[PDB]
Amino acid sequence: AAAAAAAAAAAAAAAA
Amino acid sequence: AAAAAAAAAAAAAAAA
Amino acid sequence: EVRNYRTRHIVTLTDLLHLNVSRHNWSLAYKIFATLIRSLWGIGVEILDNLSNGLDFLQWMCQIYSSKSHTAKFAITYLWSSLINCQTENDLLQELIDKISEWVLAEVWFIYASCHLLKADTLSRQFVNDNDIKINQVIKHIHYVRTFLKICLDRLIENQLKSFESRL
Amino acid sequence: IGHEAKLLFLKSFQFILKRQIRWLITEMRFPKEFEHVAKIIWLKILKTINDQPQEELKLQLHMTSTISILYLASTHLSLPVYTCDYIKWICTPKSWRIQLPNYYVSILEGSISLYNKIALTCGMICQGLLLKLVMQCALPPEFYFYTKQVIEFEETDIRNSNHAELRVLSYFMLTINWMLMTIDQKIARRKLYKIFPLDRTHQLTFIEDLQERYAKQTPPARKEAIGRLLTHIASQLLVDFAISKEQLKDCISRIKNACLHRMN
Amino acid sequence: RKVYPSESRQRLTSYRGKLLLKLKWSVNNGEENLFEVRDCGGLPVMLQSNRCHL
Amino acid sequence: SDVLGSQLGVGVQVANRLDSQYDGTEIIAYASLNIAVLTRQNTNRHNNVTSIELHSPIKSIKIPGRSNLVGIITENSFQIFRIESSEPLYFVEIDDLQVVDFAFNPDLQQFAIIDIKGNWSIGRIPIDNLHGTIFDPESSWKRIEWFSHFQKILVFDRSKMIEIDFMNNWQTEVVQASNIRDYKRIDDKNGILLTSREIIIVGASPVRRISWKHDLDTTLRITVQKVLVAFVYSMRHKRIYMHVFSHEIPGGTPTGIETILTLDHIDVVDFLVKLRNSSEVYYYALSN
Amino acid sequence: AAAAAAAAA
Amino acid sequence: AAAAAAAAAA
Amino acid sequence: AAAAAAAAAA
Repeated sequence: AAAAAAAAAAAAAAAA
Repeated sequence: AAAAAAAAAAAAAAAA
Repeated sequence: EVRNYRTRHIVTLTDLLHLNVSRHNWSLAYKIFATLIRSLWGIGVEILDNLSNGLDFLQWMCQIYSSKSHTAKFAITYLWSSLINCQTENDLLQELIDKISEWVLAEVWFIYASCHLLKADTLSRQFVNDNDIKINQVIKHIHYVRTFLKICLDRLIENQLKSFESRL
Repeated sequence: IGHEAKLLFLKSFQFILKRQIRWLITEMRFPKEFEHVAKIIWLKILKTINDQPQEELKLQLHMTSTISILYLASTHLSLPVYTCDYIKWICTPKSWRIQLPNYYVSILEGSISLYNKIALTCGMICQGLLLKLVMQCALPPEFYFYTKQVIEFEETDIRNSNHAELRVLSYFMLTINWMLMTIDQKIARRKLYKIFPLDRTHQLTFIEDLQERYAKQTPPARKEAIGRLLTHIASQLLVDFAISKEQLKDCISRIKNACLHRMN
Repeated sequence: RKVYPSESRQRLTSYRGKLLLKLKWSVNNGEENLFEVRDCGGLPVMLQSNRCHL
Repeated sequence: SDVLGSQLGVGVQVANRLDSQYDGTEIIAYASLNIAVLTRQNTNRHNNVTSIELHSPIKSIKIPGRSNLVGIITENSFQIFRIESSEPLYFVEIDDLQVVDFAFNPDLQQFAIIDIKGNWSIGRIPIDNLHGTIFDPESSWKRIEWFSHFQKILVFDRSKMIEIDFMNNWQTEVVQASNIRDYKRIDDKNGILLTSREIIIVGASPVRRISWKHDLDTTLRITVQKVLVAFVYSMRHKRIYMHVFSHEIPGGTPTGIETILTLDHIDVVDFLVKLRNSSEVYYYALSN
Repeated sequence: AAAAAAAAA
Repeated sequence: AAAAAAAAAA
Repeated sequence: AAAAAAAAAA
C-alpha cells in the first residue's frame, strides 16, 4: 500500500 | 546462453 | 547443460580474444589473455610479438611443457624465433639445437645447418677487411664452411656459401 | 560423512550457504532484523523435511532453495525486490566432511546463488515494481498511474498458475502495448611449476575485466512503431528477469482473455 | 631439466647420462626396415667431458 | 547443342559440392566427411585416386586460381589443402558452426565464407585470420558470387539477396517471398541468376527481371558458363536445365535419377559436373 | 522530468 | 543506488 | 530524455 502511495509520486509525475 | 545474456545485461548496468 | 556463469564466461572470453587478434588490442589481449588463463597458446605467443611493452619468453615456457614421449608443433616454432631474433651469445643456441636433435632423432637438422651459415657470413666480411692478416680467421671460416656443407648434404644454398667464401 | 553421516554433512554444507546470505545481506546495509527473520524460516522448513521420519533426505537447485527463502523473507518484510533482482545479486573455512561427502549431494550443495524452474520452486513453498518498470518504460508517470489503475481494476473485475508477479508483469505489458597492472606470462609459468609440484574458483577480477572490455567497444507508421517498441520490451524483459518467452507470452495471452471476458 | 655434476655428489647417486640406441630391423632381405629410437639404459659420464655440461 | 554423359563417379555419399580442376582432369566431390578426387582422364577409373577427410558433410569446395590449393568448407573449420607434389596445409576455425558456401577473390588473397549464422567471413589466406565480416542476413547465407569487376560481392540467404562493397558495407538488397538456395553472377555483367523454385534473373542495378519456370522443386544450385552466354540450374526435382543468358530460353534439359544438389562448369565450358542425391556425381561433356 | 524530480527527492 | 537508498530509508 | 534517465540510474 505504502509503495503504491509513493508511486506524492503521482503528483511529482504530473508536475514533470 | 541465458546465463551469458544475463551476464551481459549486468555488465551493461555496471557501465551505466 | 552449460554452466551458469563459468561456461558462458569462458566462451565469451574466447570470442573476445579472437576479436582482439583480428584487431590488435595490445590492451585487450593483455587483459583478455589474463582472464582466459582461468594445449594452445599461439595467440598468446602472437600477442607478445604483435604488441610489445622482448616477446621471446612465453614461447620457451610453452616449448618446455609436455616433452616426455609431424614432430612437435610447440617446438619447431621456438627454434625459428631464435635465429630471427639473433638476426647475446649464439654458440649457445647452436648447442641447444644440437641437444634437441640428439634427443629426437622439417628436420631441425636443416634449421641447425642454416644457423651456422649466418655466423659464417659475419665471419666472411670481418675477415675480408684489412683493419691485413694471412691465416687464423680464414682457416676458421673454411672449416665452418665445410661443416655447414656436410649437414646440408645429409643448390641455391650451396651457391651462396661459395660466394661468401670468395669474398672473405 | 557416511550414509547417515553423509546426510549430516550435506545439511552442514547447506547451513554454510545460509552464511552466504549473512555475507550478502551485511554487505547490503539492510535490516539486521533480517538475520532474525532468516533464522526463523530455516528452522521451520528444514526441520520439517527432516521430521518425516529418517526417509529420503532432500535435494534442490540447492542454490534456489536458499534464494527462495531469502526472497520470501523480503516479501514479508516489505523490502522491494524481485526474483529477477535476485538473479543480479548472484552474478556478483570449509569443513572436511564437505570434502568427504556423497558425490551427488556435494554437487547439489554446490556454489553460486532453465527459465521455468526458479519461478516454480518459490510458488510451491505494487509500489515496489513501479520505479524499475517506469524507468525501462521511460514514462514520467502517466504510464505508471494508468497501469496502476488497470491492474487494480483487473483484480476487482477479476480477469485474474503463474504468480501475481507474473500476472502483474503481463498486465503492464498489455496496458502499455495499447496506450491510446598485469601479471603477464610470468603468472602462467608459476602456475605450471606449482602443478608439477602438488597443488591444493571464481573471483570478481573477472567482473571488472568484462566491464572494461564492454566499455572499450567490447560486448500504420505510428502503429507499427508502437508494436515494435512493445515487442522489444518483451524480449528484453525476459532476459533481464532471467526468465523466458514461452512463459511470458502465454501468461499475457491468458490475462488478456480474462479481462475481455470480464468487460463483456 | 639440466642436472649439474654437483647435485650427484650431495645425493650420493651415480652421475648417469642417458643413452640413445636406435635399431635397424630388416626382414625378408630388408624389403622393409623400421628404426626405433629406444632407451639403452644409463651409463656414467666423465666430468668435464663433451657429454658433461661443464 | 546437347550434353552427353561421359562418366559417373560413385562417391557412395549425397554429393553436396563438386569442383573440376583446371585443362581439368580431376573432379572433386564432396560428400559426408570426405572429399574424393577422381581422375576423369582415365576413362576405367572406378575409384578415386585420393581422398581428403575434412570433417562432417561437405558444403563447398573451391580451387584457387592457379589450381594449387583447395578449400573445403563444412563445420566450424575450413580446411585448406595443398595439391602439389594433397595434404592439409592449414585450417581456419571460425565461431560459426557451419559454412554453406565459399568464394575466392580473383587475387587469390581472400576467401569468403558463407556462415550459418548469416554472417560473411572474409579470411586472409596467407595469416589465416578473419579480416572482416559482413553481417546483414538474419539467417544462414546459402550462396555467394563475385561481380565481374570484382568490386562487388553478392550473397543470398534465407529469404534475401544482398550486394556488398568490397570496401565493406552493403549496397543493396532484394526481398523474396522464398528461401534463396543459389546464385550466380554473369561473367559479362548486368545479370544475376537467383535460385528458388523459380529462377529469377535480376538486372543489376534495373528494376526489370526475368523469371523462368522449369523446376517443379527448389533450385539447389546454379552456375554460369564462363563464356556468360548461358547457365545451368539444378533442382530437387532431379533436373538439370541449361538456359540462355538473361531472358532463359531452354537450351537443353537433362533428367537425372535423383535430386541434383550441386554443379560446376569447367573453365572452357567443355564439361559440366553435377552432384546427386543418388550419392554420385555425373560428368557431362557439352557439345557444340 | 520525473527522473529529475526523483533525484531531487 | 537509488534502490539502496530507499531500502535504508525504510 | 531517455539518455538522461539512464545516466541517473547509473
